[PDB]
Amino acid sequence: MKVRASVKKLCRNCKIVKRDGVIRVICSAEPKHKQRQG
Amino acid sequence: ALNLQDKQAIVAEVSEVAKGALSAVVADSRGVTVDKMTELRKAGREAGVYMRVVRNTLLRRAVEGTPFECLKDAFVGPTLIAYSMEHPGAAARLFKEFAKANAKFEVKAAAFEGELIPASQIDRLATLPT
Amino acid sequence: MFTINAEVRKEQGKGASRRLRAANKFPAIIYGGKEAPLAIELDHDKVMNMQAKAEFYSEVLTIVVDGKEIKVKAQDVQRHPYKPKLQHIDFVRA
Amino acid sequence: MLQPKRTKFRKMHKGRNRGLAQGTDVSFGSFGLKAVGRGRLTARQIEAARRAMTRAVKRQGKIWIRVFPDKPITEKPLAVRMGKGKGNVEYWVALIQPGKVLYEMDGVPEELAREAFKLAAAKLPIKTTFVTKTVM
Amino acid sequence: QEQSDAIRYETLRSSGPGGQHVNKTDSAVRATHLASGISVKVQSERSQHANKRLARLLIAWKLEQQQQENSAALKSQRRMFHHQIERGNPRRTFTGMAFIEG
Amino acid sequence: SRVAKAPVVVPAGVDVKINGQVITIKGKNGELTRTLNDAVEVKHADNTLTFGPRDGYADGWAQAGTARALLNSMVIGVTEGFTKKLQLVGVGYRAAVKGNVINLSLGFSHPVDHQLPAGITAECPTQTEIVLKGADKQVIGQVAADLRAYRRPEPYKGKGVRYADEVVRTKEAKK
Amino acid sequence: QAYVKLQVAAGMANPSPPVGPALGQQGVNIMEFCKAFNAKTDSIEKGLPIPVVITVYADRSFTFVTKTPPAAVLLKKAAGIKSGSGKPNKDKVGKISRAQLQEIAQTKAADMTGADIEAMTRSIEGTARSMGLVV
RNA sequence: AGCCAGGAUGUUGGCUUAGAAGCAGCCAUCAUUUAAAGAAAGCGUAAUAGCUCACUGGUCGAGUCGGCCUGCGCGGAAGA
RNA sequence: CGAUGUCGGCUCAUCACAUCCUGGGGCUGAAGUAGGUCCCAAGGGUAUGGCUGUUCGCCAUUUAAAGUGGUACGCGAGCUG
Ligand SMILES: [Mg+2]
Ligand SMILES: [Mg+2]
Ligand SMILES: [Mg+2]
Ligand SMILES: [Mg+2]
Ligand SMILES: [Mg+2]
Ligand SMILES: [Mg+2]
Ligand SMILES: [Mg+2]
Ligand SMILES: [Mg+2]
Ligand SMILES: [Mg+2]
Ligand SMILES: [Mg+2]
Ligand SMILES: [Mg+2]
Ligand SMILES: [Mg+2]
Ligand SMILES: [Mg+2]
Ligand SMILES: [Mg+2]
Ligand SMILES: [Mg+2]
Ligand SMILES: [Mg+2]
Ligand SMILES: [Mg+2]
Ligand SMILES: [Mg+2]
Ligand SMILES: [Mg+2]
Ligand SMILES: [Mg+2]
Ligand SMILES: [Mg+2]
Ligand SMILES: [Mg+2]
Ligand SMILES: [Mg+2]
Ligand SMILES: [Mg+2]
Ligand SMILES: [Zn+2]
Repeated sequence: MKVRASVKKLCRNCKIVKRDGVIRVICSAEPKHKQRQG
Repeated sequence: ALNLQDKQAIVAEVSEVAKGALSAVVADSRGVTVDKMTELRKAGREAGVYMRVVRNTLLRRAVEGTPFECLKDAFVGPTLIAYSMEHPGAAARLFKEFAKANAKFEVKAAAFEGELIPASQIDRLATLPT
Repeated sequence: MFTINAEVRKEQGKGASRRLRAANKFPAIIYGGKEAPLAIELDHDKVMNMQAKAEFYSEVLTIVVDGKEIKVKAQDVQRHPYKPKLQHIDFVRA
Repeated sequence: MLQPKRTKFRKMHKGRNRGLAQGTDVSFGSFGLKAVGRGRLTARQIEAARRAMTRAVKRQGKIWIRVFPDKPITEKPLAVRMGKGKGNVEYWVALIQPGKVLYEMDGVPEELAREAFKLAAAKLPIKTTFVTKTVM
Repeated sequence: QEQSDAIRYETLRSSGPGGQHVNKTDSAVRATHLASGISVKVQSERSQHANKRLARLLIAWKLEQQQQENSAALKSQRRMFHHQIERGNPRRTFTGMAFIEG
Repeated sequence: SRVAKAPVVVPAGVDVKINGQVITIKGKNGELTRTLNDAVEVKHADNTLTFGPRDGYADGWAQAGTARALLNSMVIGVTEGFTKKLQLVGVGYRAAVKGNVINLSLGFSHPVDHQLPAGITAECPTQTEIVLKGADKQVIGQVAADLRAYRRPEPYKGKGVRYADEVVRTKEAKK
Repeated sequence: QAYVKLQVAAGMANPSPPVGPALGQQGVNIMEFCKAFNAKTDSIEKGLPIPVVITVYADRSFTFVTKTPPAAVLLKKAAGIKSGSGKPNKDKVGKISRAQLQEIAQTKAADMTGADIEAMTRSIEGTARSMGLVV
């Protein structure tokens, strides 16, 4: 998990999802792209 | 494709159906690239590149085009039945070539109507000029 | 052809022009020729869409004000300093 | 790091930075980076943005810097009382009003200019926006 | 190799205080060059900031010496080469006034 | 919305019983009862169920789509049900069933003994594979997730309890 | 089924180095392919690469049908050179001619899927142009 | 948007490399069968081999897409 | 400024969390072992000595760890000096 203030799509497969009031990036292709805004 | 290119394509098919009387039908549910390339090579070695495999048989594309002439093709729109026109020669021999195409490893999806150019039935007409 | 619907400005000045620009309009003026200048108010969105075109500043424009067509050309435009907005337009009678 | 070659005076009053800017239209290039916000750009910041955008455009096309840092900014050294004269000039700033075109660029496509100006704007303290040449 | 400028500062109280405000204030600056092994402690000024600046200069100066003893040991090695040359078994032999062979 | 548009057909021998927000579907496989959010209007039209928003509910359409999907899954479950197929990977890994308890040997120092809920039944065609069947899609998915959580497939050899459909991305230890 | 074209100039029997394990990935041997290759190269001149289809069927009896020699080496023989071009557009290596190009395209017509050989002659024209050979 | 297919011919482009075959790098970055296919976007190899992608056609059958200006919110946000 | 006694030590603490250990977890250029980094988490725990008035630091040897800070840089109507 990357915990950042600026969470971005890092490739095609990253998806922005708002879970429990938190913006998150979930990537099927690349676990390194998993992001969590915080 | 924007409407203009669609209009040129529809004019092209209307011109081709006007120019050539005979044609054949084909539906590629399990139509392999091998058999498709063979049907192309067939047309090429017989004559020029005018012969195509064009898959333009929509309910509003070929069905819109046919009211010019061969209005009987309007009913054919349903269930994805394609066309292959044939300009020169009286009753060319490429009707039966699709019969062999279906015979050799195809799921039999085309169903070979033959569109009754001589106003015949759907069953194969093996009689042709020789 | 661009046709721009306009009204004659009832009141003029700094506060009145602020009020127009707040109410999604903007001032403009037609001058040129022996006719006295005409101060008009324009709908901002319509004219912004029009002037997005490059020929807005080249062709001849028709402003319809009080049911009267006037042939003009966009002489100068005042743009908002940092917004995609128009503050004022000069039309010269064509 | 831009800086006046000479200045008629060495130090300058703090002044104020009210009002809207003057260089508001894209004048030299095809695309411009305009200041929406208000503030002062240091010579270092201007240099950093120029480097970022130059590297983004791959040293292709042309870039104008429409702001020049001409106001010297003084600082007192650490651990010094409040009197004892004005502090030493440490850097130079350009006062920026909303609407000021900061950089201009052309010879590149509009998307490449947008990307270059985005990277450049990341290096600036004031909020900016992308603008294009307008006929009139 | 020119070891990078990666100085690390730690500001503490000063040794040999002399006074209440001194006993309590933290004004000495101990500087450390990372991946070098050079640690200095400057407290020869009233305030933290002057000590920190002197500490920067002193880290620079201690790396300058480290350079100097390094180059000086190379000097010594190079002269010592002049005394370890066996005037015998030749790697290569040249003859005549024109070095005619190899 | 667009999911809520499509009505859910109820095949032969599928007793639907709507009651306010509570729907009980009954089939040859089993019976499933589920209460829906108040925002959902559900009606049975002679062979089908249709869903829509109730007036005065902001997220009516999204709730309706959720309800449509849930009831369609309930239909599928009561008629033919759902099956999940796990299959263990790794030497020494195996599974067995004793009535309603899956005994797992996953390289642990203790026996792993997963109890099942009421509706789920498991079987092992082989030692490696666990095929579990049930009526409720959520429950079967949850049980499969629990078993896979016992030993999540590792990235270096794919070793662990995995879904058969799942593709385990494999990482290489770079030296 | 595993119809893959990986061979070298026919002059090398048992071309183990250039190809190696690829030709022997499955239970196929190294000897059957070479004997079939030489059996065919009896009927043609030696030294040219020859592509062949390879159906590795279960009964250990593979069906192979060959193609024409590569147009790459054929245009190399046409140019009478070995190295085609590097950094092509700046400096021109050699010059090549439409009619002999048509002579090239006419003979390989049977294998290539082209009826009007003019199209394939344009194709070989573009090939030579990229090859560094302006016609 | 999902779902079915193709995604090819020259060509395995030539070098320098240890070998380079779309994917090590340099450059050319073209032409053909053309519904369509990049001398190759990614994944894959020792090099291949091999899997998606671009695009394209098929089914379905009403909206869909991302830019702009804006109101109000969200994260950024740790202290005795 | 008609007095709010300073450093360090001792004794006794208490809180914060920006967590040193122990606990949970994500990513890893994470095979394992051992790491790196980030997230959660303050329940408990969290060296003895040599030198120096020292805090610190260096060193010796430990420890799961030898946390970082606030508390009048906590604590002299509690001690030392
Ligand atoms: Mg939660
Ligand atoms: Mg954080
Ligand atoms: Mg006023
Ligand atoms: Mg003033
Ligand atoms: Mg000014
Ligand atoms: Mg004194
Ligand atoms: Mg003090
Ligand atoms: Mg689609
Ligand atoms: Mg906020
Ligand atoms: Mg006092
Ligand atoms: Mg008193
Ligand atoms: Mg925390
Ligand atoms: Mg970790
Ligand atoms: Mg504690
Ligand atoms: Mg506590
Ligand atoms: Mg607590
Ligand atoms: Mg408790
Ligand atoms: Mg303090
Ligand atoms: Mg104290
Ligand atoms: Mg304390
Ligand atoms: Mg006290
Ligand atoms: Mg004391
Ligand atoms: Mg007291
Ligand atoms: Mg004393
Ligand atoms: Zn991603």
